[PDB]
Amino acid sequence: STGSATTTPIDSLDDAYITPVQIGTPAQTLNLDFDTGSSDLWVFSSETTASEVDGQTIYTPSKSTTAKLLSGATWSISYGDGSSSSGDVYTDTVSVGGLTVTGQAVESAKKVSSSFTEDSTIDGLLGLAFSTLNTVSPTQQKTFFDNAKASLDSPVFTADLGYHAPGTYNFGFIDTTAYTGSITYTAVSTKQGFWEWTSTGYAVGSGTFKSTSIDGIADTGTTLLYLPATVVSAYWAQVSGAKSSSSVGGYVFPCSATLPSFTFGVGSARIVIPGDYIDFGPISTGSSSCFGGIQSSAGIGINIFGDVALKAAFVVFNGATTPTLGFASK
Repeated sequence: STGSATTTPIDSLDDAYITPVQIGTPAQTLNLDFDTGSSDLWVFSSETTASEVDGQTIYTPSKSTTAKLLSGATWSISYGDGSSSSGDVYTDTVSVGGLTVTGQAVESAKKVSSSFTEDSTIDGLLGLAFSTLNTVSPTQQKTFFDNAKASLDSPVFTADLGYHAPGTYNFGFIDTTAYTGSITYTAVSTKQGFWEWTSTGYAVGSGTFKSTSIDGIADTGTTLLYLPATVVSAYWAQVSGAKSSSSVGGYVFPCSATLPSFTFGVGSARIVIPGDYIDFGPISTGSSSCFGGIQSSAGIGINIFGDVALKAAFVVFNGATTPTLGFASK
């Protein structure tokens, strides 16, 4: 089997992307944030504290003839941005772009933190990291991909995120029309439960390439590119008027400035992030100070190849017995 679904930015900055997911019978369609950095499929629901729901579409398991309580199961997750959610669990039929999993754990939120309430466009998350990170207790649950894997034509999914435009998540096949050149594959460590890999270096604009190992995660659920402070400083030093602002919480730059591209290494291959992808607009409405899309990972504890980086590539998440990651230009 295969599946193919369009993923759409939630706003004009590509702050996140939402993908429609059918849950239950008859289908209830929710727009979920596909997150290769976590492993829980959780949704706003009829069980979510009323004061914490503000515009989201909810899953109502009582209206689904295929929903079954996963008795005794609870879940609770916290994300890198300090947001969180928790609740109980049902199993139900979940379909993404024509690909159906029966008996998928659908984690129903009883509580969500303010960041989720305040984002009316995201109805929940669909985790695509390794199932070892799943938070369901007492019985850890499998991701949608893990459940689908054996049925897929090939045990892979791909992320083709758009810049200020829709893109595509495919399951079970590689669309050879969706990228240019070849796909370069690189080793993955699953030891922390992430799609963790090692970039071979970087360049800033037309500058020479610096060969250096950068360990990080491919994370569709993180907006920006977070890299070591040395790398980030080298980038912003090439932008007139750029500075790191402790009050704002990262590098900012005047919008009158031209942003150089940023290149990262995948083996001997190179992915070029255009300068425009690194502009996240005014820090506040009307401000002349713009927020940068490359920021320091210092104090996160891991480097994160978030959407800024991934949307410059066609990315293969290869879930073969030994997982690997593939990157192509597009």
